[PDB]
Amino acid sequence: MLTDPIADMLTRIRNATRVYKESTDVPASRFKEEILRILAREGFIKGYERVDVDGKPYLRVYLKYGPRRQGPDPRPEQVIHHIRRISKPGRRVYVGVKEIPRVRRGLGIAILSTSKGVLTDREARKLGVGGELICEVW
Amino acid sequence: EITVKELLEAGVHFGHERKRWNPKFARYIYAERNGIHIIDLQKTMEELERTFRFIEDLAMRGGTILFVGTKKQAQDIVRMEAERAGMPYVNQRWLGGMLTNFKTISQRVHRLEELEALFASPEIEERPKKEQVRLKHELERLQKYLSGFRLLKRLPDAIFVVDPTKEAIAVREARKLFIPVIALADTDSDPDLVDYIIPGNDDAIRSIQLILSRAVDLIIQARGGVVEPSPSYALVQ
Amino acid sequence: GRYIGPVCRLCRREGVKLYLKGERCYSPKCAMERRPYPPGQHGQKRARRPSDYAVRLREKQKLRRIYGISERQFRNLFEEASKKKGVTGSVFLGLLESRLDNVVYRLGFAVSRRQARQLVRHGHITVNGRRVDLPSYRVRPGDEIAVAEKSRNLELIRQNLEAMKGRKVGPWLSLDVEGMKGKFLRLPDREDLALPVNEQLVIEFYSR
Amino acid sequence: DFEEKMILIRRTARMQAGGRRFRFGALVVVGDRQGRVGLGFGKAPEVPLAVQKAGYYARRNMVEVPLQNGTIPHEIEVEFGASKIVLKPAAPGTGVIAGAVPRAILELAGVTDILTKELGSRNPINIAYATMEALRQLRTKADVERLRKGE
RNA sequence: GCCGCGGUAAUACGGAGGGCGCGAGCGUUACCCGGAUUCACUGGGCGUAAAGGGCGUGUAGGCGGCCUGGGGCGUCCCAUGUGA
RNA sequence: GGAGCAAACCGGAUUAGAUACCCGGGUAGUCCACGCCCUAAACGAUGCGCGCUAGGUCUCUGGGUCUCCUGGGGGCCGAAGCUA
RNA sequence: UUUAUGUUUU
Ligand SMILES: [Mg+2]
Ligand SMILES: [Mg+2]
Ligand SMILES: [Mg+2]
Ligand SMILES: [Mg+2]
Ligand SMILES: [Mg+2]
Ligand SMILES: [Mg+2]
Ligand SMILES: [Mg+2]
Ligand SMILES: [Mg+2]
Ligand SMILES: [Mg+2]
Ligand SMILES: [Mg+2]
Ligand SMILES: [Mg+2]
Ligand SMILES: [Mg+2]
Ligand SMILES: [Mg+2]
Ligand SMILES: [Mg+2]
Ligand SMILES: [Mg+2]
Ligand SMILES: [Mg+2]
Ligand SMILES: [Mg+2]
Ligand SMILES: [Mg+2]
Ligand SMILES: [Mg+2]
Ligand SMILES: [Mg+2]
Ligand SMILES: [Mg+2]
Ligand SMILES: [Mg+2]
Ligand SMILES: [Mg+2]
Ligand SMILES: [Mg+2]
Ligand SMILES: [Mg+2]
Ligand SMILES: [Mg+2]
Ligand SMILES: [Mg+2]
Ligand SMILES: [Mg+2]
Ligand SMILES: [Mg+2]
Ligand SMILES: [Mg+2]
Ligand SMILES: [Mg+2]
Ligand SMILES: [Mg+2]
Ligand SMILES: [Mg+2]
Ligand SMILES: [Mg+2]
Ligand SMILES: [Mg+2]
Ligand SMILES: [Mg+2]
Ligand SMILES: [Mg+2]
Ligand SMILES: [Mg+2]
Ligand SMILES: [Mg+2]
Ligand SMILES: [Mg+2]
Ligand SMILES: [Mg+2]
Ligand SMILES: [Mg+2]
Ligand SMILES: [Mg+2]
Ligand SMILES: [Zn+2]
Repeated sequence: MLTDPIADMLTRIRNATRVYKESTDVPASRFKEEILRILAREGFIKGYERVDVDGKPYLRVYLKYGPRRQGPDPRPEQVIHHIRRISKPGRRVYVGVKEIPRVRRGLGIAILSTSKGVLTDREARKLGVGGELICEVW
Repeated sequence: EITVKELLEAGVHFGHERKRWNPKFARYIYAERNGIHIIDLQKTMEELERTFRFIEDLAMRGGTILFVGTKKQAQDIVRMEAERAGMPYVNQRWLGGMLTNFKTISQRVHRLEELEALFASPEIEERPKKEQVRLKHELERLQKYLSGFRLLKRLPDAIFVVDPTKEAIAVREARKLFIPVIALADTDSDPDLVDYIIPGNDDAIRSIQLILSRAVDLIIQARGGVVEPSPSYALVQ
Repeated sequence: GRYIGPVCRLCRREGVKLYLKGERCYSPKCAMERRPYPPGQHGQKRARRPSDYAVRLREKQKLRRIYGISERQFRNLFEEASKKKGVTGSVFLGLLESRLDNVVYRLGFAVSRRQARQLVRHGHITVNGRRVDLPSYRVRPGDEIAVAEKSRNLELIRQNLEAMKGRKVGPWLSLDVEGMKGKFLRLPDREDLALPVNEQLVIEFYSR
Repeated sequence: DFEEKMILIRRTARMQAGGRRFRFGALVVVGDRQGRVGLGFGKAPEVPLAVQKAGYYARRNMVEVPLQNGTIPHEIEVEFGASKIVLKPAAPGTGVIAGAVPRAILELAGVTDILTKELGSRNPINIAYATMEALRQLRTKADVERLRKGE
């Protein structure tokens, strides 16, 4: 069913990273890859590879975590601590170029879809465009 | 020399717990048959290898290992193998706090020395017929839980646990203190909180005597002069 | 307008000599020499661990009392400092210093901040050649402060100009003692001015 | 070297036949203003005694406070229980804006310039525990990249 | 003003001495915003705190899977007019 | 339509009183047809659809190359996470 | 199988 294909993805990722899983399968779309790209290019994921489950197209996403820690709760930090949908189907969110977000003072990325393609808070400010604002990650 | 083959690992060192598992134990598990999960012994190598690397490095800088198992299987194979190393150990019940509270539980060690002197001495017979039996009985059990803990009046940089689940207390006790934790862990528990992992049967004495035995050897070698086989087979099968 | 009546209750109260005085607060009394405790029936009783607000209040009042300024004005200047680009602690301190009545003290044409007040409102002062009687008046870099023409007599002036020799005036200030006059050279940088105050708190006060 | 300011002393009471037996508890902060802070909650039968373990426990739990020039690296929001603290960095020359609890902690840790608000439950005990966790979770441009590279 | 003070030792009432805050002003009353993420777009909720419709079927409305073109309505960019 | 039961009502007890509790009676109603009423602790006090996040065990019911696996239900205990 | 109740403020 899946009213939001994109949000569904970022949640499958969020949920795996929580359980520390090597990868997760996230049914495939062009625009979902273009976003899945920027996640490796900026280093939140090792990367993806197109694959097949039951003759059905998927994207396997390979998950990055931090080093084993010490003290109790000997569990890795997160490469993606935070991922959530900004503009969704229920309320769509478009920002002009002067209006683009600051995410985490610059410590993090804001993925945003524009006429020049899927760009990031910087890339878009550099091209000087803006567009629909997919989500935010740190 | 040090190592172990995968041949002597066959006494029965693969699997104990069937269906009783702790699924975080996936990586080290091979296949299920006849009940019990059979635990992969090739990884047990890659680990026993990397594990020993921390033990060998530790022993030759003069640091300590603290020995724990309370089971029926792992009891007598601790006392022996532990004294032969010269390391501390816990045989009977593991007193709560023994690490996060070393301070107050060790004040109970001093009382053990205070009881040893005064056994026969220029004091005792002057204390009435009641008190003697009393004090010596306080010595009896005192020596029981605290026999092997008596050594090492400072706290170690490692512990060695037979079943990481059977004392969960300990593993977390040390973990709270930054004290590294190494143990022999079957399907019972999760790799997770154990820092240096010995993925094999933690029951079936043949396995705990074999893996602890030649693991005590590796400690003497970084000290000096690894010695002839120490008591292992007693009532064994 | 400005506060009047007993000063030494303030020298004390605050618990640090602020020299609202003439040569006296220098003598072996600021009154704070004899009795280093707050005024009234209760001064000698054992103090209470003060409220976090109580500390910010006392600090603000200290600084404010030092310049002999009415709260009406004292806050005008704090809002100014805030609206102005800067570190907002020091811009406040500079703006205070830049008062005619404060300068005419710092330059020693008169001994007390209060003596330096009546001095201006009585016509005994001049800025850039002009008669100026308003104690609230600003001075920016470059201005020439001087005693007036008809005013160079009156033992009060030259009794206090004499005693100036041997004291080194402030880096932001300069004084030619023979010609009775000075120039406001620059804004009196934080370190340039050590008051007893922690100016931080004076800000943390007005944020309610 | 270390500084002790304490935000909370309070008397609780339990009940037994014939009266309310009291006991005391204390929130204490511990830090050098170089970026090292800690917090612990002591409880014992009298105020001074409980202020003691306050300090004791305080040093047993501490954190890096990766200042950049007296502010923090980035805006952070964290929730402990029902209580929530919003931490945003301000350019030097501002002030430290917070309530008693989030100030004492933040101010012993360095941090001359910061902006904050307490939301949800303003309970001081649970607001303090949420303020440490929102410092503890801070990260700089460095540990950011040491995180995501590969290798 | 809210919690509350006064029942023969009242820092809570009344006067006094003393102190704190402002000062040609200081208080009171009324009203607006603020604190109130307490109508929550930013920024809330609904097992037991106030809050899931007694359950269905379904009109409008709202939302909507994968691939590729066309238009460019939203959106975005630049320029310019106006924005007294 | 009416056997048993039973608001109301009558009687016996109880009690200071007993318009109740206990006992003996007892009429609507309980049942049927048709037509109304539209409430409820109508409760999992938990709206519906979809995807995603360890397992253990008991049970109902299909399919299986029927020591196990697989699907849809009903229960307990529990990972991560949530919760005052 | 008989019981019901306990003035106001501290
Ligand atoms: Mg400014
Ligand atoms: Mg304000
Ligand atoms: Mg909440
Ligand atoms: Mg609240
Ligand atoms: Mg409150
Ligand atoms: Mg009287
Ligand atoms: Mg009286
Ligand atoms: Mg009285
Ligand atoms: Mg009053
Ligand atoms: Mg009075
Ligand atoms: Mg008076
Ligand atoms: Mg008076
Ligand atoms: Mg008014
Ligand atoms: Mg909302
Ligand atoms: Mg609410
Ligand atoms: Mg809901
Ligand atoms: Mg309710
Ligand atoms: Mg319902
Ligand atoms: Mg409905
Ligand atoms: Mg209805
Ligand atoms: Mg429907
Ligand atoms: Mg429709
Ligand atoms: Mg579509
Ligand atoms: Mg549509
Ligand atoms: Mg199209
Ligand atoms: Mg224009
Ligand atoms: Mg009757
Ligand atoms: Mg009767
Ligand atoms: Mg009667
Ligand atoms: Mg009754
Ligand atoms: Mg009857
Ligand atoms: Mg009947
Ligand atoms: Mg009727
Ligand atoms: Mg309801
Ligand atoms: Mg449901
Ligand atoms: Mg519904
Ligand atoms: Mg079926
Ligand atoms: Mg069958
Ligand atoms: Mg089921
Ligand atoms: Mg449960
Ligand atoms: Mg849990
Ligand atoms: Mg009555
Ligand atoms: Mg009563
Ligand atoms: Zn004085």
